[PDB]
Amino acid sequence: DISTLPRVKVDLVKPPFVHAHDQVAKTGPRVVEFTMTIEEKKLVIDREGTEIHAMTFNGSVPGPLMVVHENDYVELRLINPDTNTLLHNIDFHAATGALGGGALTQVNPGEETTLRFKATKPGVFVYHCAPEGMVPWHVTSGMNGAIMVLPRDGLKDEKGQPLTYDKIYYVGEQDFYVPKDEAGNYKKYETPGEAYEDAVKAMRTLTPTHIVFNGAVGALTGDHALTAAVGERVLVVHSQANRDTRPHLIGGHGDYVWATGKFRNPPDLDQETWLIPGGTAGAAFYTFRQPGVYAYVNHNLIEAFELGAAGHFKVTGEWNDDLMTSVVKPASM
Amino acid sequence: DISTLPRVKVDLVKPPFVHAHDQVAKTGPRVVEFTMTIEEKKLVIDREGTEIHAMTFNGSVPGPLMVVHENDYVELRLINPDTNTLLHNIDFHAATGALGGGALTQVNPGEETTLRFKATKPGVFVYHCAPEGMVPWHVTSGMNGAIMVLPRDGLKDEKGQPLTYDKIYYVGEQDFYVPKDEAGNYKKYETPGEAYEDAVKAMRTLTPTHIVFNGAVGALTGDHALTAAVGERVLVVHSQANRDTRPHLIGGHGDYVWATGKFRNPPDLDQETWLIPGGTAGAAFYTFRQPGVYAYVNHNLIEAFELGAAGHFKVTGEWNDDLMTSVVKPASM
Amino acid sequence: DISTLPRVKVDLVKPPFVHAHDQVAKTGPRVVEFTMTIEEKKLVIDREGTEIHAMTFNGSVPGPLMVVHENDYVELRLINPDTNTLLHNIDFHAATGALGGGALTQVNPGEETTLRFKATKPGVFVYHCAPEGMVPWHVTSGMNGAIMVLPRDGLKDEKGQPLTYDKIYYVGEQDFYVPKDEAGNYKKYETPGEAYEDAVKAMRTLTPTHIVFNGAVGALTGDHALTAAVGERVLVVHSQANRDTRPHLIGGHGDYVWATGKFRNPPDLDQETWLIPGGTAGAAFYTFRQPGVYAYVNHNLIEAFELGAAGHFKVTGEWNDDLMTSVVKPASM
Ligand SMILES: O=N[O-]
Ligand SMILES: O=N[O-]
Ligand SMILES: O=N[O-]
Ligand SMILES: O=N[O-]
Ligand SMILES: O=N[O-]
Ligand SMILES: O=N[O-]
Ligand SMILES: O=N[O-]
Ligand SMILES: O=N[O-]
Ligand SMILES: O=N[O-]
Ligand SMILES: [Cu+2]
Ligand SMILES: [Cu+2]
Ligand SMILES: [Cu+2]
Ligand SMILES: [Cu+2]
Ligand SMILES: [Cu+2]
Ligand SMILES: [Cu+2]
Repeated sequence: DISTLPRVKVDLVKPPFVHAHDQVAKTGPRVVEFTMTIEEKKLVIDREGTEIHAMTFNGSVPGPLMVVHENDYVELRLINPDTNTLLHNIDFHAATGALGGGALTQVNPGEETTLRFKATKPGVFVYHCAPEGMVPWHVTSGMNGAIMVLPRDGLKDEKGQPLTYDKIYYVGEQDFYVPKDEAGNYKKYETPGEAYEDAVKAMRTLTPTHIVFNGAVGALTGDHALTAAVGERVLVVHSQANRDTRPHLIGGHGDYVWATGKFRNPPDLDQETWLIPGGTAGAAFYTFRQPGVYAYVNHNLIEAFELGAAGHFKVTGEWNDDLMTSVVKPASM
Repeated sequence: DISTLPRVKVDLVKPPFVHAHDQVAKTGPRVVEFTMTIEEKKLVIDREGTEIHAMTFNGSVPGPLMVVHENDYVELRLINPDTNTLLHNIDFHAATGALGGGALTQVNPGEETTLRFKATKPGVFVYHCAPEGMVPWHVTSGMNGAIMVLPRDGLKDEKGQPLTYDKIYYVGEQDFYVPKDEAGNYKKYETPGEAYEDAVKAMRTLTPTHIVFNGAVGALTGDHALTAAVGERVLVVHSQANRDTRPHLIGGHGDYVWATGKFRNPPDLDQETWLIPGGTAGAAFYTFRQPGVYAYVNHNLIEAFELGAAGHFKVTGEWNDDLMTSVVKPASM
Repeated sequence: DISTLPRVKVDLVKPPFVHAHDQVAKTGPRVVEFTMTIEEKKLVIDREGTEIHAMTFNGSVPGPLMVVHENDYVELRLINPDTNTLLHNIDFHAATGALGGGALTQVNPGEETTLRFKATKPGVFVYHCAPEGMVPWHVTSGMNGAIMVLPRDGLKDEKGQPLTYDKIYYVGEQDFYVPKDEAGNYKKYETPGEAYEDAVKAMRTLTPTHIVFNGAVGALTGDHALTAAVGERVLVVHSQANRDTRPHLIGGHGDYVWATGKFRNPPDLDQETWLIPGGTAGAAFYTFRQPGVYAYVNHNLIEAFELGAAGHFKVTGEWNDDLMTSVVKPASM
């Protein structure tokens, strides 16, 4: 009887931050209640000021990271306000049946729905909108996020000993396909319906115009750079709902990586770069050993540095000259 | 002495079905005899009626799945009838030496050949045509399939206990490169030779015009949807001879996955989506837990829903409300 | 005290060859001294005579393979002669801190620098130039290589028993983006600065014009084919600093593969084809069992046979008819 289980309500937070949770489950299985409100909105995605009509869960690209434990039930209230124009739904890759919930959650503007599913498999998983006939358009307009289903006894290393993270961040990587004309300029559209065919044509090139973290070029830089201290253990959850990516921490490693994101498997050790296939979430654990600026990138470096898939960590602490040093600084002989 | 071994003749079946076989070997090592007849033919590949000159093993795209056991010998009689126009051969990724057999199997129209090789490594493997100088053209015109070399004691899980499948299907995913003009219309050609340079130019874009399962958009839908019952254990073998893919069962999982298809390795557990690199076959095992329609897709969703890489499962049985339920059906408040 | 450790100087060799080293460490931890001189030079990259302005470490594409043992220190003297025009640096994926050394190694023409880092993680790793603001241009102009950090007790199999290679080769795979005009002809440029914007535009297509091994179409063929004898154990280290690749030995296998290149992990067994993500080095171990010509390719076969990512092995020794034989040679019935 699900009615006999504890209920807990979670208020979600904006990526790259993650709602408060416990790694090791302090209660028995629970029904965990989430609410998301769909927001269609204009978003500026690059330094040039290119503005798209984005489709979002909870006002952000990506949608927020949900965190539960294995064999919890997820109960999502999904609200489509009448200020929106399109039909939406949600498909959880964590869920079993009914197209991941998509068949049960179709909401027109002015409607809401509540879905419950049992999180039977531990791992990080993508969720995304998937309305019949228009799936890639919604996903590539930003309507995707992730859910983490932790093992009830938390994460474990390749030998089965505990791994505990001190901080967690969620990086959602988004491929956008802004339509271009013969000259190569971005085309502009008045209504979603007038945009649709050109959006399909742009998608069929399989060549994104932008590939960004947290919804825009430079979103995870400057005042919004990720932070850590030397010695801290950081988990970075990374998703890509549509297209392969290959994350890399410039100056660091993935000490333990679940590249395809599923915690019953042993992690890969000491990775430089890891492949997260399109339609997947992955997770990487790293202990910082040096201070300074790190770049966190998709290591197709054109995708990173020309198309947008690059963010920064600012790390505080002591410099270790045993690990790295300048022996002779750049100079003319 | 190979002449002292049992011989068995197999008659192949059209994908996505697979010839009858035993998972656990009921005889000692055998010579397993297969015959394939090459057929060059017109094929309609999409709903628009786009027709290509396809190159096939046994009349289908993909070619049929061959199944043997580790350390069996495969003896293939390959027939190129005089109704065909081109030179063909075959390269087995399962085989050792002579370019996988390609150096030994070159047949002009009106010729045949018989190759024997020892299947020394267990796994699912690609086979494809590979005539010197024209390899990608033949492979991307459909001339590829797969072979499964089962361990003699069948499949095993990550802990070494038996995994037995109830049903098996073979999904071959094909990237086509139909030449386009400046306007973006598909060009049409009278002879293979007149097509060749434009085919090469289209291939060099690295952007497929179509990506399909079982030879056409929608081939694994409707009356030809895959089927299962709740509780059945299904193995899906998936190959891609030329280009990476990332299969996903919408509403399900890969419970046990050999993403790069080789059975001496432990399977990955609980996958949402798995990467099968171009030039590889993989295999995924799933036990259905919910009825209804599932979509089986390449989770580049543009590739799936715009370019063709999507099929369906129709699953019969009981709905489990513990696993998933609509709490409040879509409605206006 | 690092000053108390042995020092050894290594003189590097041109790929695909590798400097002499010992698999199992015969000394304690050492400081291993390398020197590289940057050379900007014209290179002919294809059979058509297309000539680019290449940027190289030590005069080659890829840069040379460096080999050390876990917890050795790498001390690199990097020289940028005044005959060069651009600013360069180096980022080691093996290193920890300061953008892999990139923040500490910026050298203008006429300058040099010496970096030291501790090789704390065993595996094969990419190194590449990464000057702020111009990273992908330098990497995709050839300025990348790899470093192998061997475990001190050498390589081990999936069960922890020793694997010893008899020969080692280094294959660097390079994606080039030669700018094209409306007609599709390669554009030509007088100075690096006049080339830059068109280089960026060409990179943003995400469609390489050339994908080559050892710096040119056909570089690892003919008189420069790789060689082995039947029974020899060969390690092939393969890197791709920017773009995914999927190596395959046509007629063979990867007996033991570290696809993402990190030796604390067990190898994948019996691979047909393996995915090395962009920004990664991998390693594959194979024991040759048949003589003849093998092709070693990226198994996107368009990338291999149209764009250049194909080389040869010439293997000497006895033919094994048990493994493969022609039963009936091609003939007309
Ligand atoms: O929603 N993609 O970050
Ligand atoms: O930031 N992408 O053009
Ligand atoms: O870094 N002092 O030459
Ligand atoms: O032959 N490709 O499915
Ligand atoms: O179905 N592909 O255009
Ligand atoms: O689903 N009943 O509101
Ligand atoms: O430098 N790439 O082989
Ligand atoms: O060899 N590439 O065009
Ligand atoms: O190969 N002799 O027919
Ligand atoms: Cu939507
Ligand atoms: Cu999905
Ligand atoms: Cu053929
Ligand atoms: Cu092949
Ligand atoms: Cu440089
Ligand atoms: Cu890098």
